[PDB]
Amino acid sequence: EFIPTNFEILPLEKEATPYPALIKDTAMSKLWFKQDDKFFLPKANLNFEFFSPFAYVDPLHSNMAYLYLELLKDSLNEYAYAAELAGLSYDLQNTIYGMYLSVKGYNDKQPILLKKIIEKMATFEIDEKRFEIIKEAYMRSLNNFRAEQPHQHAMYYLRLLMTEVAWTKDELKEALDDVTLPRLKAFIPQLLSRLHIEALLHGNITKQAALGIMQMVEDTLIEHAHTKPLLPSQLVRYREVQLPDRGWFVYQQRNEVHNNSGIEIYYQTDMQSTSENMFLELFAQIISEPAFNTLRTKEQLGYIVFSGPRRANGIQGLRFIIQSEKPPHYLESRVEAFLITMEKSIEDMTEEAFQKHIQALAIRRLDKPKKLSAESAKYWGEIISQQYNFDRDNTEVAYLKTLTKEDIIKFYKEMLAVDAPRRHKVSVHVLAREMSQAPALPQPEVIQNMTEFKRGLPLFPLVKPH
Amino acid sequence: EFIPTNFEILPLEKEATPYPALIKDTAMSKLWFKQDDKFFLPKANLNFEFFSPFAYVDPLHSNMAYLYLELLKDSLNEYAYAAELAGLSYDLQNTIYGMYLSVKGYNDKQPILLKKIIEKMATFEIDEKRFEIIKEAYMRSLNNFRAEQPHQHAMYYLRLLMTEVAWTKDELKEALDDVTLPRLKAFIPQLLSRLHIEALLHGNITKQAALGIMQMVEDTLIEHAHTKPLLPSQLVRYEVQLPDRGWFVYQQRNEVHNNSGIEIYYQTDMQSTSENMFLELFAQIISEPAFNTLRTKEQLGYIVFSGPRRANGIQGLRFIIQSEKPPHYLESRVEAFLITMEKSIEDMTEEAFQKHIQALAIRRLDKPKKLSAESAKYWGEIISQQYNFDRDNTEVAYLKTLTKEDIIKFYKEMLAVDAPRRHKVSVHVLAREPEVIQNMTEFKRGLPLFPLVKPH
Repeated sequence: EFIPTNFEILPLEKEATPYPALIKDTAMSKLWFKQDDKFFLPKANLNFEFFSPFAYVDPLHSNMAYLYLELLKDSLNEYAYAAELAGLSYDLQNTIYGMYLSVKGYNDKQPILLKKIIEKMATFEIDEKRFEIIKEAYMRSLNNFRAEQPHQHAMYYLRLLMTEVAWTKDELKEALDDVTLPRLKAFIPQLLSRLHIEALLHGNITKQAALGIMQMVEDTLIEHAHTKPLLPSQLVRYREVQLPDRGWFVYQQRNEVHNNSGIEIYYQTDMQSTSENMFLELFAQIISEPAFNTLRTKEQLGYIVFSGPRRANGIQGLRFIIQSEKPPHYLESRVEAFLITMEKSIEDMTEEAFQKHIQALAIRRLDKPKKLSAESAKYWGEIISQQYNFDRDNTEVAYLKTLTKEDIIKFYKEMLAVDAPRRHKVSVHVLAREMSQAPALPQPEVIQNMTEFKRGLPLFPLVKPH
Repeated sequence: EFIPTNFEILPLEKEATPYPALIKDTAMSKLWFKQDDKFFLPKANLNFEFFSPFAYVDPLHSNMAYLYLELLKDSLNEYAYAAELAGLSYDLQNTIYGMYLSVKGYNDKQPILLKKIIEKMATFEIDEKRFEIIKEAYMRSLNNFRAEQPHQHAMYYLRLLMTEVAWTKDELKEALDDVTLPRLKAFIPQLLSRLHIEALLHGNITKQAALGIMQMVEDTLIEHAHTKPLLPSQLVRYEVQLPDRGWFVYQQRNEVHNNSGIEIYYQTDMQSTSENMFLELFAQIISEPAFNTLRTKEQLGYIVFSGPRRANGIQGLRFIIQSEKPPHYLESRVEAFLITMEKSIEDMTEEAFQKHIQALAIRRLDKPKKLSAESAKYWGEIISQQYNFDRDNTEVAYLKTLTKEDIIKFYKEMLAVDAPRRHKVSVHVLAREPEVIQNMTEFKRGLPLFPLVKPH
């Protein structure tokens, strides 16, 4: 049971800052917490950082850690049934950085069960049959994936063609052929040998108790396996690749089962600066309603048609989760027809189209939280991109006050055109199971050695900091 | 166990190429192969790299690999005194990519002896305390490493700020406390289950016998520890993007030596035939007026030197200068010599131009002397994966294309004070006692990176 009656709403201190602040920082600690204002709730929601370098280095050890988390969160759920049944949810989630931890819920037993979870995942024991059955279950799950939907597997190539490295399912499939339990079983404390944990906290709790809870969990883990602090010289992030400034490249993927031919486009404006956010979103909104009016509705190229944003490596962009049975080059020509449509529509965006358009994106943008976790996921998105300007949305409003009609001339010429000298266009064909003005397009290449493809190209700058 | 007896030399067959040829490539093996046409000597020298992803793992894994090879080469040396007594030598050396193997001497019984070497380093037992003495010895060595020369530490800067990532000696310092013997003793089969060996063979040697020898050796390797191959993207490579005009520097005061170190670096590019003769000719064309005035006339310190950088398949420009001076003061002197060459090259007429490009030619022009020197240049061809064995005549013919105006084109685009390709950067070292660089984290925080070189 563990006493949930301690629900008295804590009044905010003299330290009244409008956001979670870096209230505790050491070589191990980095602590972030503001409490409830719009809700005044007994719950609290929690967001927790894990990093290991080993979580990006091997398909073998990734499968290891993946199934490790599987049998692990599998285990204490027999305990945690009643507690989360007592309205105390939590999350263990694989990332490319490592795992992901997040806890939500009432202030019944939060530091206590918190500590129980920390100790439990800190020291855990393994059964060989349960090991091998979990192994075989996800083994049969692996080769299930080889026939996904073209838009789903297209999203896989989306996550695959926008990174530093991502190991394939074939990389995983040869890798499970040699897996033993003593291997990862010895490897796990080597796996967890050095970490930094950043803690995002929120709700009906105390600053000084949050300091003690942070010191608690770090001292607990040092007690377990003496996980030493990480290095700033090894906390690395990975970049998105630079095109040869007009070279747009593409390749094809003949599907096996589905006779629809998939294709999806992507672009690179710049970082989330003042200008480019509203550029991409407002542009996304002006390819929402007239394009939904025209291409999907008026042309009916196919059933699966999408047009929307795509944020990779802390860089936004523009995706089109569109699937039909067309010649994809012909469908590109349709796309180019839509680009000429937008060419005519630059001046044809009137005063009213602009005003309704900016106010609808503003209402899209402006939204107070309805949950204590609603803003927290978005804050977590700033966290995983290391941003922390929690009023950069106010900066977004200030730039939404700043776009002119002349800007989209400026945005089109060097960025959006075909003769665009700063053109960063991406497309990929995903072919089938069997598969009014034509501009002078430069013939793109075929992409065979993806290793040699992404081998020689540059990358993108990080932040002049805030 | 071995004496060389094959000295009746084997004549050169149908293969009419004068170079190391890639005759075999599997998922594990890749055999660039040559036979002897110059000197007809019964020695055969061997070159083998041991790439591993486990290279950049830790400063702990650095010392693992390092001290592993160290004691490892020390251990079989107890076996290898008959070979040392035979005068038939070898090499084991680490890389920031992995390890390196050389085998040298006569072509008779190198495969079988080599197989013994491979088998013993694969099946190797570990002594506890002997290792501890070695551990403490390299500990005291790293303790001594903080008291080394600023020019030696300047070359350490050359390996330092010119990568994607490295480890520091302080990182190396605390991690020696973390060393246990079962850690690496269990990490060796962790190590040896996946790494790479590219094969290079050269000598009075046949083809199919060499195929069988290399296949035998890798078969033994897979027999013991089952070394599974890599992905080609798993052979990835480590350099800092510039703003291309802004000049950057930091100081790191010395502890022991009272002299101050300084150097200004300039990356041009890859080793394109353009940038090769740019760098070489420009470096040597400033070298002799430097010998005229800065070294001889000024006499600031004795350790004053200028040279090129050739690493990562990437060119560079160095100035080995160690002397206790005020920093900006010596900066202004080097700047003054930049002005000196700016006028002096324009002052150099066609005569010294032609004699000096002839000097660079005869620098470049030298006949083979042994397999070792050509093989060292071959190894440089290997490590950046370029193999251009006939860039000699090519870069010479390119050298003929450079005029007095052509080098001015090389000046003002890149080397002017307002040049947009001003690749200017420095590192200060103080005594034993623009803008500033905040952090090395800030040094590698906000950056693009480079296109990579097409391999061969």
